[PDB]
Amino acid sequence: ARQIVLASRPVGAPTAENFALTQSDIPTPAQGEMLLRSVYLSLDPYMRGRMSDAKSYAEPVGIDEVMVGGTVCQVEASNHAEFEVGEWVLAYTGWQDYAISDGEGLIKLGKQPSHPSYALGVMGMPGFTAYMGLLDIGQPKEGDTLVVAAATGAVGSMVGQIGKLKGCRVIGIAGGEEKCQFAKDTLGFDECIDHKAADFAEQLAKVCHNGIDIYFENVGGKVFDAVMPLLNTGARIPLCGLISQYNATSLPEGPDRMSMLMAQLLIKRIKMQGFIIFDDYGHRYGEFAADMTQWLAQGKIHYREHLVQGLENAPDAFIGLLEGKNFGKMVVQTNQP
Ligand SMILES: NC(=O)C1=CN([C@@H]2O[C@H](COP(=O)(O)OP(=O)(O)OC[C@H]3O[C@@H](n4cnc5c(N)ncnc54)[C@H](OP(=O)(O)O)[C@@H]3O)[C@@H](O)[C@H]2O)C=CC1
Repeated sequence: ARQIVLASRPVGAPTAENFALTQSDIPTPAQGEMLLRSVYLSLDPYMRGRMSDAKSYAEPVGIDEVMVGGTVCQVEASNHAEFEVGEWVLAYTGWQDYAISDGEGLIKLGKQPSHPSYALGVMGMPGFTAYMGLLDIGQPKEGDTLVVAAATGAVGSMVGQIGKLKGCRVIGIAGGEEKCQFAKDTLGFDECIDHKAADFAEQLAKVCHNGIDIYFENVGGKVFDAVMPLLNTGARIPLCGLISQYNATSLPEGPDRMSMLMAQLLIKRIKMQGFIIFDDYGHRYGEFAADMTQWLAQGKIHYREHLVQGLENAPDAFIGLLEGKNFGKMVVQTNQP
């Protein structure tokens, strides 16, 4: 197997120097285990945090160890378990060609699943994140105003479309005119505001004439600063991500606003709740899968995928992913099936 290992921990934004490409002898499938060969590899913003050694919900990637991530693989070794040579499976083998496994995969067998790569997006972790965060924490009611940034991304597009079918007025936030116009034309968003526009806060306040009832937080920073004075009484904030600060080297200057945010949550009676989808939500995944399969069949969910070819290109893609260079859920094709 070839491999993308972490050469050095990045300073600010990650560079191509922080990664390295290396071959390794990948055999020993053994008895009781299996050898998986990857076809697709997901790239996700959380991986940035895994490059830094700051105290976090998970262990950082060790120097010269494989970079982590969910993959869609095929079995190529006779598993002694209940999986055959050919069964497609959603695994977590990282940025490499081969790995050895023995639970807990998810059979998409195979070897003829319809859209196996969808297991990394709309039917996988990002769609599940959007589903759970919006429905269980945001708890949308008819007439609620829903605002989400990174609106054409893996999680944001799903948040917006689910909110639309749940009776929300959905205000998107994205970077650049093309993404906002795609969010309106194809994803069904009522509005979509360019956060790169100089008068972004004023545009947001203008289209949010009735306030914000749910803010699905994906970005933080300037976007949340513009959102705060528009929050309604009883608003809900599913705290999903804060990508605007993933490359931050220090805290912003100026006076400490922590007590200010706490006073706002108190005065406006707001629920702000962080969540990590990788926690045990096994009791909800079946409901999510049934609902999302139905909504996809009904034509209420458009899933945009950004497929880039070549595992050797996986670093650069990831870097671009952090700057909004992606259009949709970023996936790298590592091998032909
Ligand atoms: N809590 C959980 O368990 C999970 C959390 N997440 C979080 O959800 C968020 C998005 O996930 P995903 O949809 O996969 O990523 P995307 O597929 O949305 O791509 C990331 C997007 O972030 C946006 N972005 C990056 N920097 C900035 C910035 N400084 N200001 C505004 N927007 C920015 C860009 O969209 P644009 O071009 O519009 O700026 C970029 O395309 C991330 O924060 C991620 O960490 C993801 C999965 C699960």
